[PDB]
Amino acid sequence: VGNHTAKWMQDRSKKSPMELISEVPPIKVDGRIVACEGDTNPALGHPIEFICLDLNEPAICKYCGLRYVQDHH
Amino acid sequence: ALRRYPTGEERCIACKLCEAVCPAQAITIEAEEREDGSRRTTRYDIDMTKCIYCGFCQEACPVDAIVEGPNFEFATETHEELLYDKEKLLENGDRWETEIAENLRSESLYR
Amino acid sequence: TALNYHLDSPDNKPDLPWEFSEANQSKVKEILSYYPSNYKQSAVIPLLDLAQQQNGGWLPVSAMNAVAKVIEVAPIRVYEVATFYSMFNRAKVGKYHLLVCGTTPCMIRGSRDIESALLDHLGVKRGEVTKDGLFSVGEMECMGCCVNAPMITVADYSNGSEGYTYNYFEDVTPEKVVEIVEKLRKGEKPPH
Amino acid sequence: EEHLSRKVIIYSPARTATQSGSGKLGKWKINFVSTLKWENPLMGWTSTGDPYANVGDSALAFDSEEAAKSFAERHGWDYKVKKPNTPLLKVKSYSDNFKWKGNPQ
Amino acid sequence: MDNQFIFKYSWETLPKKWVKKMERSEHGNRFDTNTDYLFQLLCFLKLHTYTRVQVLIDICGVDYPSRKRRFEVVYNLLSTRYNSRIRVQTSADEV
Amino acid sequence: RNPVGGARVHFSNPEDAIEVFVDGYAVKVPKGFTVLQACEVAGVDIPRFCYHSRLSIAGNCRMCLVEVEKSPKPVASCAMPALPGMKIKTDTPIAKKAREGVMEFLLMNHPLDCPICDQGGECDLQDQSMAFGSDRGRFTEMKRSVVDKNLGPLVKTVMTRCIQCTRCVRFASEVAGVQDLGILGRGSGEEIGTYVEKLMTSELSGNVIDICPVGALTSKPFAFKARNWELKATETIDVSDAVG
Amino acid sequence: PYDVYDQLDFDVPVGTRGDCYDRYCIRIEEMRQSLRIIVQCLNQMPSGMIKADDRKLCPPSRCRMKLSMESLIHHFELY
Amino acid sequence: EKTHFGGLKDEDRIFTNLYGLHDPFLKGAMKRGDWHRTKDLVLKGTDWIVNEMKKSGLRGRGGAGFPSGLKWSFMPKVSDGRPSYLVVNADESEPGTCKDREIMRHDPHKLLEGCLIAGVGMRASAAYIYIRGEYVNERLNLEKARREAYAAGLLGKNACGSGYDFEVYIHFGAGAYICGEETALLESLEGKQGKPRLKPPFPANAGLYGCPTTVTNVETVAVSPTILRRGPEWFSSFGRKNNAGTKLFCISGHVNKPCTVEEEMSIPLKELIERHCGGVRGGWDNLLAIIPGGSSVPLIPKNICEDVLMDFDALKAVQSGLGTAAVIVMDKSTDVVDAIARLSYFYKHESCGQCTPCREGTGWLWMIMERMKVGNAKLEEIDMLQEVTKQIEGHTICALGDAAAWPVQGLIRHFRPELERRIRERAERELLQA
Ligand SMILES: Cc1cc2nc3c(=O)[nH]c(=O)nc-3n(C[C@H](O)[C@H](O)[C@H](O)COP(=O)(O)O)c2cc1C
Ligand code: SF4
Ligand code: SF4
Ligand code: SF4
Ligand code: SF4
Ligand code: SF4
Ligand code: FES
Ligand code: FES
Ligand SMILES: [Zn+2]
Repeated sequence: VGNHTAKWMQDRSKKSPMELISEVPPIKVDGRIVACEGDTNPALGHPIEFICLDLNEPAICKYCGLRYVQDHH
Repeated sequence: ALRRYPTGEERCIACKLCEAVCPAQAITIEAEEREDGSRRTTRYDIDMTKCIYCGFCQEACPVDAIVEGPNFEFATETHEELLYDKEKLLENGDRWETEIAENLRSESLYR
Repeated sequence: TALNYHLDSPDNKPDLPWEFSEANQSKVKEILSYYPSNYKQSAVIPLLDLAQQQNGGWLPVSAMNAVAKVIEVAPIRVYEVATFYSMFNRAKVGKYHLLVCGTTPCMIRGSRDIESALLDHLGVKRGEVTKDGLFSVGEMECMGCCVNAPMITVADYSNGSEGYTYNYFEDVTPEKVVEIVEKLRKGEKPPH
Repeated sequence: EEHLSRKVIIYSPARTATQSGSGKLGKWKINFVSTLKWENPLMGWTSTGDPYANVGDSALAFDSEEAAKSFAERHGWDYKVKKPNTPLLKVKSYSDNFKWKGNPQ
Repeated sequence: MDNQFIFKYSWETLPKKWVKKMERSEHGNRFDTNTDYLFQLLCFLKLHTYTRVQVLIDICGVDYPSRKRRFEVVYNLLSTRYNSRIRVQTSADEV
Repeated sequence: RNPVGGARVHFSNPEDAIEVFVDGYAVKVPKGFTVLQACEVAGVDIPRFCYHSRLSIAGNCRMCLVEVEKSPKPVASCAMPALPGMKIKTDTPIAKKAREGVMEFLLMNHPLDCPICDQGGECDLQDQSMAFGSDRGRFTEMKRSVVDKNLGPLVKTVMTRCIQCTRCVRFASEVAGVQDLGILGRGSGEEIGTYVEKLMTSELSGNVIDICPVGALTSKPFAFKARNWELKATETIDVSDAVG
Repeated sequence: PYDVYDQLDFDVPVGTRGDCYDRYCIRIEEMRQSLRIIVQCLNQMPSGMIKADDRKLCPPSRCRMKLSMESLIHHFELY
Repeated sequence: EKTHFGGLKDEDRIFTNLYGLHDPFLKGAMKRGDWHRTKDLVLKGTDWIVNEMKKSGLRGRGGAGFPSGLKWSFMPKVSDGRPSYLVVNADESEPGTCKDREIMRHDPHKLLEGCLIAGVGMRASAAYIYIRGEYVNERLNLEKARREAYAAGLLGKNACGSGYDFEVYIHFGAGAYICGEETALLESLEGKQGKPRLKPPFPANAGLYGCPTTVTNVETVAVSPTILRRGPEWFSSFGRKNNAGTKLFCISGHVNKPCTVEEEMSIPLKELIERHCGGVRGGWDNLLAIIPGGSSVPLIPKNICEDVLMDFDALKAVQSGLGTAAVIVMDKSTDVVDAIARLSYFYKHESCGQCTPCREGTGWLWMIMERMKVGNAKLEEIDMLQEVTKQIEGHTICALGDAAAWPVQGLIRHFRPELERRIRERAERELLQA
């Protein structure tokens, strides 16, 4: 739907990767920091990324787009 | 084939390592920041007629985004159809994901 | 939940006016007189300490901007000071600020036995002011050798800058710390 | 014949601005000013019809200005030499960060 | 017949004007000759009893555009009799 | 020996020159030059992160440590004034091991995002890790993480990569003439920022992209568009004004 | 010799006539000797690493590149 | 005497009000001998005050133990236009130390007189006293004494009638341990963050406001007038050679009676612990380790504590230091591994963050020490922990980076089998349970 996706995606039957990643709700974390590997098996994921959750907005993993939020505060 | 995460997000982050290492210069990439801030490609092309099927791109990729799949039966009647674009490669990954993931699990103990 | 950046809030935003009160400009002048007139930045710590006393024990961003104007520096230089030193509170605290949970020299003598009792009585968690805005609990700056640990610190901002005190109380037990908070509520200064 | 009369520039590439290391300077290259490229109208790939599109940066290098100049005139290329800019090493002191402002004026 | 013997023996027995440079290294013994002596030096190496350099492995050029004699012609040679290899090089220009 | 980068040295008077030894070799430098500058004159490239020739000396990254004769400790060459008779060693086991240790500390909390970092391929940290501290990584604990800050439409921020070199802070106060960037906090949790929300309004603000040695401060409109190795460099001049 | 050839047994067949028929027989015998070497290599095959461990030209394992900063930098440079 | 040291008698104590049983203010101070013939001392000149300081062998009381007389002589002899400043370090945030607080609590005029005496000996025009921000009562106590001195003509223009103009100003911090460092103190006094400077320049050449400056401890300053009145030879009579004078000690921890006391230099540690503090709790037999002075020196095991003397030189010879002479005593019941991991948190928390090895190394040492507390580590990780301390030591801007590595190095040097036992036990439990 966006201009970035329209450059390569000429098929409107399915949802774009941008919309698909926006649909998965943020993952709630007990703590201010979370490590994302992108896979249950770290060797099959992306390089480990440590994400700070100090902001109120959901924090995005810069590799896979998963979002994390603080569970309590 | 280009792969995705189980959420549907593309694995490729436009690092251009595969493009730099490709001995045949068969890969052409363009990229920019997506509307949500993500680092993603807007163009990913592989000239299947320049490619030498070496697997160097698969070795260079840090997120297991580009892979050489098990398919070998894709002869075409035109030169044009062998100029693979991003959408075609992502289609290949969708079609062959279950076999690719199985091979990656088996081969993970060696690389 | 101390953070090294500022998020705007109705009671904490630059547009809120903040000056030093007229009774406090006399104290400001003598502070500035201790240093050469072209080295006024030297007074940032006593002026921030004075500003925090006047504002009831905490430093809103408008207060840091006011101190920056007094010494004629960019406010980022004042922000650097306020975030570097642990005696400056950048979030609201109660009229009486209680400091518990000491460091290495005291916990050998069982310091971590007073904190849980204090939150239990106040019915709050750490860092949060009570509903009447009287009491808040924060981390304690530790001094001495803690021969008489457990120990707590009480900072009194109930009466602006002319009634400010910063005292250490020895032999504090789960039953003495309750007595301390009661006289603080009643207005009687607890002994030390 | 036709490619021997093109104008070139003999120059020493300067240090990049994104890195503080100096381990690429001292090199001398012949710029062929190959600036005729376009887009292929099937994929948009960068097309070019100039044989000297990339040889000046990939393979042709010279360790000195004189070596670069002699090769160009033997081949018949009309060249212009651009001298490289060099930094001036100036006296710096860590003590200057604490200089006394002087008597209050 | 190691690379030490060939280096030392060649210095004693070869005509002095034939060789300009001699390098002994694990990357290969290497004689740099002048263009007018290349033929005679190779004939000496082939026919002499203590060298017997009978096999010419290959001849290759190298381009050095920064040099007044840009081309370097490298002769790789083998002695099956003594199980040793020798490199002889010379420089040349476009004319 | 040729000075590093062909750097020119100007002498006010030949009498105002001192003699120093860099790895044995003898060099003549003006009085007031630092040990690092004497190394540059002697054609020796000393790794550095916090030092910039156009900014005040900071001496905080500790990557420029060299061995000086009769000195009990490794010396920060960027800050120490060179002296007559000084014997400077830059490749002895003390200097090499000091660089290895500092590099290990620098990469301790650095994020693993070279593939998504625009500095990749033109990164001082990558190169000096390749060259000086070629030490396999042994840090297995949890890295620290930092939230990103909004500095306007020109400077993109990823502060996990920041190595606290304070080059940007010093540029803002000494070159840009606008004091908006500072270093907030204390310890390993210190953060470069403006504290209050505000954008970099100086007309020279884009230069913090060049001086930041890591991908912490990058060009927002250029973000992810290309890698440095695929770019052709043309040396020209600007026509936006009459400065050239 | 190179690699482990000096620790292996094999014979070197040579001709006596220098004709096409000799070279045919030599290639047959070389195939027999090649079989001999393979059998010895199979039985003498030791365990251990199959890449050199100097982290200058050897790619790191996929697991370390995704876990260690130094390995990711090395992987970036090598490719 | 020359053979044994200790038992400092009551007529040889410089701080006669250490226990605070008498009035600390001006009237009580002159009765005790303060502000006595101060005009005569100033009229002797700077070269005599410096010379008598050198003969007294007074050493730096802030921890480094530098000869105070030589340090004062570093100051310029002729003013080049810039004024000279004396800065008094009352910023004692070191754990387990309160000697400077007691001096300001009960003997503020000794400090004030020392400021005037030290100022003359450095040709200084103004003194700044930097007090720890948490000493709010102590600061107000010194301020009351400072008004008493100004009102009586002892300070300010024409101090004590001597013709010497000297200003005394009081400044305070805001809760940072690093501000005790001399250059970090100067940065804080200028209104900046408490980040230590590199050396050179040295403060004697470019210190506060870039002017010649001497940063000295409260104890060093407060003893200078008494050294002048009673003479240096009396001062150097106490203690061994090169370790002369008296010292304020404060013993804490697992002793029968913790106390702060003034004793001779070079007094044996054991004698100080048993004779002054009633001995180690549970007998000298129950002793795991002693930290001699403050948390910035490595601990020493029970065998070393048997014969070591409390001076700068003796404690250096056993890979320790006198520091602030704050004695922390640990008996056999203490978890020494937990004790060191606690100190590692203190140094990680107190790092100013300026330089790379301290900013990142201190937190790495703390994380490892937290893992070694419960044995969640490998045996080989003890060697790595030693190597991490060596990467921090000697590569930092200031000495906090060194002070962070020393307690970890001492733990490995003296208690490695205790570490290994925890790791083996943890792996032993891991095998059986799962
Ligand atoms: C981290 C650190 C903290 C220090 N704290 C103090 C202190 O609280 N009081 C003090 O007198 N010296 C302290 N010092 C030592 C000072 O840097 C300096 O040596 C001292 O003020 C000089 O005083 P002196 O010569 O009288 O001993 C500290 C040093 C460091 C590295
Ligand atoms: S297999 Fe990959 S790396 Fe090899 S030529 Fe084809 S596209 Fe390039
Ligand atoms: S396919 Fe892999 S290597 Fe190629 S650009 Fe995408 S992430 Fe990088
Ligand atoms: S700054 Fe970027 S390219 Fe350099 S090491 Fe860090 S992540 Fe990699
Ligand atoms: S953002 Fe870049 S320039 Fe600024 S302190 Fe961090 S690493 Fe240095
Ligand atoms: S050693 Fe620690 S306290 Fe000292 S300057 Fe460096 S980071 Fe700051
Ligand atoms: S509990 Fe001991 S200093 Fe706070
Ligand atoms: S370059 Fe010298 S310490 Fe950073
Ligand atoms: Zn992820």
